Amino acid sequence: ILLFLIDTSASMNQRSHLGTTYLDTAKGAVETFMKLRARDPASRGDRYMLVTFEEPPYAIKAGWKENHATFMNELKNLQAEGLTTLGQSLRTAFDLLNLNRLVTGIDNYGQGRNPFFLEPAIIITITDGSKLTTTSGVQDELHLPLNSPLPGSELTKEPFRWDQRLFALVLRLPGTMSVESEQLTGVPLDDSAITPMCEVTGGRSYSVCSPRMLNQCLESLVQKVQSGVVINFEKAGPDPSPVEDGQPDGSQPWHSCHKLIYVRVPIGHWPVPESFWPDQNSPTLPPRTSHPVVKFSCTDCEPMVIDKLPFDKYELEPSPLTQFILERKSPQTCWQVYVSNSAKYSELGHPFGYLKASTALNCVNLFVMPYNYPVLLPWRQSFESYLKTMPPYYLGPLKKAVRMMGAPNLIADSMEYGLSYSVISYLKKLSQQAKIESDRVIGSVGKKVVQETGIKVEYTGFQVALLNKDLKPQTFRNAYDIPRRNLLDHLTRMRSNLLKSTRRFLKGQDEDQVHSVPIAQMGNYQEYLKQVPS
Amino acid sequence: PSMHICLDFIPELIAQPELEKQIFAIQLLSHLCIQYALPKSLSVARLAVNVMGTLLTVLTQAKRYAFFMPTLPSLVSFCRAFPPLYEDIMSLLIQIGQVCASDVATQTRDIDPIITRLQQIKEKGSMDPDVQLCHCIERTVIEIINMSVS
Repeated sequence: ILLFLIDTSASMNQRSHLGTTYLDTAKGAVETFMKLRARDPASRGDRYMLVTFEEPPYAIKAGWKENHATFMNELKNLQAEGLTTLGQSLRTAFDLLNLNRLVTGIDNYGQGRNPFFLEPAIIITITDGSKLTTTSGVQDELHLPLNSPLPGSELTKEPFRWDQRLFALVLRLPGTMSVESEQLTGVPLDDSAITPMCEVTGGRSYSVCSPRMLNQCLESLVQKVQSGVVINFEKAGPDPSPVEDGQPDGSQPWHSCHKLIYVRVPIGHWPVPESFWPDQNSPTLPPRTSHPVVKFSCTDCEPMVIDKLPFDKYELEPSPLTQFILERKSPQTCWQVYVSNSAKYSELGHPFGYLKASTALNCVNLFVMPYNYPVLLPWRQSFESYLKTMPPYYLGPLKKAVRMMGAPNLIADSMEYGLSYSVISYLKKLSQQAKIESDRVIGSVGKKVVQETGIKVEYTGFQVALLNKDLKPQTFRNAYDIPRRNLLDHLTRMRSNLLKSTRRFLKGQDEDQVHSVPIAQMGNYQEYLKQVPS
Repeated sequence: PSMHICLDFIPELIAQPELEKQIFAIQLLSHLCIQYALPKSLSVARLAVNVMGTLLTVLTQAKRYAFFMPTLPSLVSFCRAFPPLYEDIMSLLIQIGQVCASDVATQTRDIDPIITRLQQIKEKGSMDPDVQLCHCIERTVIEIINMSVS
């Protein structure tokens, strides 16, 4: 799923050095991105959406239940007229991407946080350089407005989601020559108000300066689409305890890269449950975070973990692997990882996995382990006392693995909270109704706005008409659509047309055809008694 | 004598996206007001003055010239037929005049009608369209003054 955000604002009317405006260059770049992505044999399941800088009823051009034909037709007729309302457009796009999330089961907020339930989405937000306006002045903060929150959105406290990356294109093409071609293989950043918003999600922001640089950035962007598993790392709290082959001193601490969870839907178990201590009676649930604040500690702690535990291959995208490569990729050794923010009743973090590398030393495998592996792996009334340290709802998925061996547990203590189940079906129904109402009025514009609003300065109610583009005057049916110049000739033409008594008469003077004239479409409505047997 | 009924579709003729239809409607209403004097005629004339005043700020120079060249004698006849409209018309004229005062000073000209402010009317060729519009406004104001004074 790819949602292209093209502003089509009035500031996108300035002409480049090639002769076309920035909007035409953006549309051409989108078309070349389409034809480049079509090369990879994986573009048979994705869906394209379009978002412009227009009113909430008119911002979306093609959303759910819209094929490629209507999407291309809407992107073709894009007009650059309006202000640069970036915040409202980003909010509308994020709400559109989060319409079918509370109904299928993604981010249920009650049963862990399953990383194998993915809904990838990439935003391009092709906008102008700077100087965004909000009908009052020029702002320099880019704060997303919060006026009408969706039902069930206060449990994340952030507009974007687990898998929602945000790339940006500014299209800073000069007007005279664009002769800046010193650095060949180098794509700098835009350094604008959208740069922090993009970096928070996990995607960079390109700075287009030349058509060659545009082609380079488009060819570099097609290689950044996969399953979205974005997790945040922190150096705390080990004081860079990497004393293995050298001495530490770094910027590879707050790594917020993605992870490629390739399927073999995705197959996996043992998710990151949450970051708080869930109580048995809690009417209000604390809001989750889109990026989990999980921290790693550099300790050997028996990296050899061999068992019949179901295996996972959530591949990690190499972005800050320099710190690992400095220590020879940690051969035959790993380092634990633990989620912060009160992972248990009374403690600060519980190691639930590690980041052991592969034998090929190519990337990090991201070995996800159970909540507390070094205890259950090595019954004398031990498991009954051990199952009290883990979160309650967490007994859900692990028991499935126990199904591979037997079934000692039951549904006696399989209860998260009596108040968490309530006020959940109503929120899901409200979200479904909102998604249906949004998908219903998605393409039907029905503007019907043509007036001059004649002010005084039949009274207080007059309004002069405006020039209608698609008027289609009926010359043979309506007599008012016949001007004075070609009146007598048109009169004789109408007379001859009425006195001819032909078959299948029409009221159009000369209606040649539409913009498209297909050969197969016209040849299908015919009959040819021939087969060419010879 | 059956022309008064045309008033019943004079406003409908004004609300048209074509400037020629609006100009013809304004001229026809001007002639109907200089011929017939009725309260309905006064209301339609006031509506025409309003829609002409609101069209000054939504038309370009090339269209403003072509729309305000024929429609000034209409204002002259409106003043001749309806005294209470005088002020309004004057105000309107002033506005239009000031607009022309900003159109001539924009681009260089050949006659420079700005210094011609201290000139008098003399009883009774190819030039600039803005200068022609200024001269037409001045002439129509002169005719309105001569009609009201005499």
